[PDB]
Amino acid sequence: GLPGMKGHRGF
Amino acid sequence: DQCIVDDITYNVQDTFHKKHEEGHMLNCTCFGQGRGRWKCDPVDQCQDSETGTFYQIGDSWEKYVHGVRYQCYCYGRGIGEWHCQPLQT
Ligand SMILES: *[C@@H]1O[C@H](CO)[C@@H](O)[C@H](O)[C@H]1NC(C)=O
Repeated sequence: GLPGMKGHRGF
Repeated sequence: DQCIVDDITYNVQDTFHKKHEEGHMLNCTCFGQGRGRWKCDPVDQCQDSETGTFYQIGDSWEKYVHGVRYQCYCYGRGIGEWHCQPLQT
């Protein structure tokens, strides 16, 4: 499967 | 709270699209939740075998294979389904 992404301040 | 992705700012409950570094498309959501959290999912799309290029549902492209020219089309249908046909007049 293709990768997704996640993020947030302080990453 | 807000989300910051690629110099763009989104509101909580906002949805948007984003191109992964690898080239495939993502559908995303801004949660914020105190830290500006966001998530992105791989959209249903097609990936060309030879070129490794990504095409979106409804997209059409051409390619030369063994000197033969084809018109290709991304159907998706939940499995990134795509088919090609030889050029004809
Ligand atoms: C992407 O779209 C699907 C529906 O096609 C949805 O269920 C999913 O929550 C979305 N992903 C994100 C992180 O927004």
